Amino acid sequence: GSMATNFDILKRLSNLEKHVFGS
Amino acid sequence: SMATNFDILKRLSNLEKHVFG
Amino acid sequence: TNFDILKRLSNLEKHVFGSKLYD
Repeated sequence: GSMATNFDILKRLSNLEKHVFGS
Repeated sequence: SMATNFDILKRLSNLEKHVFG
Repeated sequence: TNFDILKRLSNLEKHVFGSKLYD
């Protein structure tokens, strides 16, 4: 929804995953 | 809902603080 | 879509904080 758009949620989730699972 | 959205944002933001500091 | 987000958050949290002794 618009919250996810306005807060860049998918981008941020993806980056977290890269750090967490990449480590 | 605001509830779902607050949960998402709190959880995401806290993980960012933890992982990135 | 908010559900894919919630699922990914729960998975992240488990990976970071869950015990690695649990299969």
